Amino acid sequence: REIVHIQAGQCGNQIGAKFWEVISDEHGIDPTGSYHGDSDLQLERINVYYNEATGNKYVPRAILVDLEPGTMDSVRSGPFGQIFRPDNFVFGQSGAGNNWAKGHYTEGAELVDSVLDVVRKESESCDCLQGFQLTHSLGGGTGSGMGTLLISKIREEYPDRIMNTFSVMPSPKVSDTVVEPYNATLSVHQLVENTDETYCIDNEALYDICFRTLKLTTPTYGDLNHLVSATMSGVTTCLRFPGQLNADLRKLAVNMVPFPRLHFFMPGFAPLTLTVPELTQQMFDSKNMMAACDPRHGRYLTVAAIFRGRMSMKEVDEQMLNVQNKNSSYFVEWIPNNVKTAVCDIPPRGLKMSATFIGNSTAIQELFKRISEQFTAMFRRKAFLHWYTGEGMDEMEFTEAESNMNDLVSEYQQYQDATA
Amino acid sequence: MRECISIHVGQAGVQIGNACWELYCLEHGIQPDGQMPSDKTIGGGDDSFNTFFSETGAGKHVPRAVFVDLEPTVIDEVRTGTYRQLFHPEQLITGKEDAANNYARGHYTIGKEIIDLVLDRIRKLADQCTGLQGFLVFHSFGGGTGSGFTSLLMERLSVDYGKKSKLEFSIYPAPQVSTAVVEPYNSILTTHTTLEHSDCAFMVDNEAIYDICRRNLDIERPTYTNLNRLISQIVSSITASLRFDGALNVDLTEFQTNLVPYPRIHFPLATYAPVISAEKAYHEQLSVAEITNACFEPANQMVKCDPRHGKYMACCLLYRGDVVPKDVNAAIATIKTKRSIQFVDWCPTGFKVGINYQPPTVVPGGDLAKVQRAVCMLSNTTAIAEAWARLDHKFDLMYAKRAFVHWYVGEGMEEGEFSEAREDMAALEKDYEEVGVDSV
Amino acid sequence: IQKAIEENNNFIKMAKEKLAQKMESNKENREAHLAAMLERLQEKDKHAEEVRKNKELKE
Ligand SMILES: C/C=C/[C@H](O)[C@H](C(=O)OC)[C@@H]1C\C=C/C=C/C=C/c2nc(co2)C(=O)O[C@H]([C@@H](C(=O)OC)[C@@H](O)/C=C/C)C\C=C/C=C/C=C/c2nc(co2)C(=O)O1
Ligand SMILES: Nc1nc2c(ncn2[C@@H]2O[C@H](COP(=O)(O)OP(=O)(O)OP(=O)(O)O)[C@@H](O)[C@H]2O)c(=O)[nH]1
Ligand SMILES: Nc1nc2c(ncn2[C@@H]2O[C@H](COP(=O)(O)OP(=O)(O)O)[C@@H](O)[C@H]2O)c(=O)[nH]1
Ligand SMILES: [Ca+2]
Ligand SMILES: [Mg+2]
Ligand SMILES: [Mg+2]
Repeated sequence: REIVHIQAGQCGNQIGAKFWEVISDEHGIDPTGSYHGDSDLQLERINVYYNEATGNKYVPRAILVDLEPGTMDSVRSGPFGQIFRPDNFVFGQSGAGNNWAKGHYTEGAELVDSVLDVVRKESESCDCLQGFQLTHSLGGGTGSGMGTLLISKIREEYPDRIMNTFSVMPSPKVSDTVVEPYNATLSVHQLVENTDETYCIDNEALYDICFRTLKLTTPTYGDLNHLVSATMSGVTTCLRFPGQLNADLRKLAVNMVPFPRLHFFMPGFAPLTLTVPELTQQMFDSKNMMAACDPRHGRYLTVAAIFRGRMSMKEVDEQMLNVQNKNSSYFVEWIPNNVKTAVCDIPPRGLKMSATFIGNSTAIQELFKRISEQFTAMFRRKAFLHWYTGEGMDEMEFTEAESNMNDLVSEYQQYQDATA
Repeated sequence: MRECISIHVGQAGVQIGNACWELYCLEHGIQPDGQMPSDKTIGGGDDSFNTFFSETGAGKHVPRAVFVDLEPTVIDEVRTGTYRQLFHPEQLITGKEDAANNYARGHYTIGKEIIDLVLDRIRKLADQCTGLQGFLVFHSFGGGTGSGFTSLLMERLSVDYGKKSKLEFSIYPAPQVSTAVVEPYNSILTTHTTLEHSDCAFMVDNEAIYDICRRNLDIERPTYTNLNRLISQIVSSITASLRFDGALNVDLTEFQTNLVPYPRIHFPLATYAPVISAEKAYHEQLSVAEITNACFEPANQMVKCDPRHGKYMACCLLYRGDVVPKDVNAAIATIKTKRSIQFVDWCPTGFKVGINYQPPTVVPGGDLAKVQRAVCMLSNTTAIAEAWARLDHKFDLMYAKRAFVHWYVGEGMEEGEFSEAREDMAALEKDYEEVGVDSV
Repeated sequence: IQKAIEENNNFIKMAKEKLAQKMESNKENREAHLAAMLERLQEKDKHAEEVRKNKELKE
């Protein structure tokens, strides 16, 4: 069961690089692709993310994409820059300029076919292809625009495969670019229709965690990515190690997605820098959510919890039952036993034990309402639309994305108000 | 003759197959390489253990079994495990992509790609039988393979083998060890589809086994290995009449005549005793009367329900070990006067008894103490309908909102199959109500 | 004994026919779901062509 990784744009390649650094360390892979670990559990499911080559080399099954070379040139100079496959680098020169239309319809449409060639090359050699996981942002041009274009074109050639995306939501607290509410809404319009599961990485939640919790005066992108890499490692633990629960992308989607459009998850992590009760309590706390949403303002449809480290599984079972009973009001009654828990003995780097939270909560509408509020403020006065219509789009397409995202919030509220 | 073929489907069925055949080998003195020194007839035989084991010219005793899973992880462990020499490679059949806890993929999308090969391999085993008696199908309700593929296979077996008997060992889902939210869906779908193709089904409630392992064996968090080793003892008690022979031995089909009063009422409740740890069995010997009385304690049942609040349609006691009828009759007479044993008015109230003198066996390094005498009670009680009720309620909660239904429709199924399957379950619940009402 | 043979044969027949009906209806439904999925994606390509064409005309 192989997974094909794709990172597009500045944000996508930066968080994608960190993701490969963290899991390569967990699986005992060095920047040269060699294994120097001490446990056979690091290699049992190494084929999910790594291809084996000559000399027992493990090459990440990753595809690096961007409309400008600078961000990807830094990756090749990074710690594990030499571990990636050189032919899997597909970059242009014109760039996107934070223009969704350029990435989706114009400049990215020219580069998309050269990316598909690398996808087919990697996918053809898969013994049993699971699907694809994409890392990108929704507030840029390449990651938001060309990233959503690649999803549609890939789904056309692999309609029976799972499409997973690590989407980074824009926040004015981190980026001052003003056309980001446009790029995010246009991307969400595409993600609702062509992805099976999407992790919402909200930069507003990352900033608030770094500032309020971690006590950081000026959070750098490296600080935010430290939370992203730790989160991405947790939500993929069930895929990378021998496990019973949510061991692959399809079984995860079956347990997490009760309705096809409601596939936007709320990630959480603990500890943010300790006993099992504390881990369980912090894990369900709004201050530990990587999406700026309060779960107590909505109801959980489905939840996946991953505990890592050496601990008492009897205690984990008792505490997970305890939090569901003391917070029953926030779990929909019409989906019995909607909280599944997995335990991996191998903790992350530098931690005795951790906990990763994957929630499908109707409160995620708070995130889509924030972007919708920022969107309509500019669209009702038709501001900055010439950058998009100049590339060929029309106002009709902007209104469709607005209504489709407003429908998503209405549906999240619909099942929040539903009763048994 | 009277051979029985075992089919193990999915992770649950396969991993329980490992426990059962390991236990079988220990009971008959068969080594992991299949050699059986006590068997003096080389290359063949008509002994009682030949109902479950075939013999090669080289003296290997080969299980009459097929293992099927739509992914290779679980069966690969058998191909490289301790008893790997026990099975011919063609008995272990694997795919590449599993059913993802989706009945539709197990019955249709993925299952249809391997169903012909499985039937072909089953045919090879049937051709070795001089008088095939029937099949034993091990599977879960919750998994996409255990539910979807098993239903497809049961349908095909009815076509290729007519009304030849087919018995099920079904793993009823429990939240402590379940791995999918849609297990109620897969349960109702497979029960509806297999109802007319099964002659007798022994349900095993994982929560019941989970509680027994925690309560009686002091296991804080039981694993599948803990549960399966207990399940194998119940399976062994049920099949002991087929694998051994004795004067007081009573064939399983003879119990089956008493257990199934109507075709759809073929779900016996199993209760096993004694389940005790070595530390508590030391210097404590449990008599016939004590283990028999434990059969009427609801905490020892394979399915959680209250037979005190139902009516009996049959009661069978399968003893094994140091047991004589005198002790059995006395224990039963004492129980009749101190238990809530109410029979329906159209059934005789006698208890059917079988005894297999072969003592119980334990897997080395296990949690179960080795005892001199054990018993499995097979009773047909209306109370088992409670298991259908709890499961049907979970189905109704999700299906009222059509939660997760798109995963099944996307694989080619229709809502009509959900409503049709649920209606059959409603009729089944009504069937168990009707059989308990007094006659005019 | 003729009745027992006929009933067993009719059971085998009904089962064989019931199954072939389900497997064919399932095949058509799944293919139809995939064909609709591709048709929608193919309409996004037609729209993308019109968008690039619409840009060519403005200039
Ligand atoms: C002149 C102003 C002087 C001010 O006193 C002062 C300053 O500057 O001195 C120090 C402040 C400095 C404080 C904060 C900066 C904020 C930036 C915001 C920014 N937003 C975009 C670009 O910068 C954007 O969104 O531009 C798009 C292009 C792009 O994104 O590529 C770069 C295009 O390609 C994408 C098309 C879809 C085209 C579409 C719309 C552009 C709107 C202009 C916003 C703006 N605000 C200031 C300056 O400009 C400002 O307030 O500045
Ligand atoms: N008692 C017992 N139950 C098991 C075992 N393995 C899985 N289960 C139960 O079976 C259900 C899940 O079905 P599985 O058998 O694992 O899935 P499957 O049959 O392989 O089907 P797919 O994997 O979806 O293709 C859950 O309710 C589990 O609790 C086991 O070894 N013993
Ligand atoms: N967390 C995080 N967010 C980033 C990073 N780089 C850019 N972003 C976000 O991405 C958005 C801009 O998109 P960007 O990736 O730079 O444009 P692209 O190159 O066209 O994909 C902004 O809202 C940024 O907050 C990063 O390294 N980490
Ligand atoms: Ca012999
Ligand atoms: Mg940028
Ligand atoms: Mg399986």
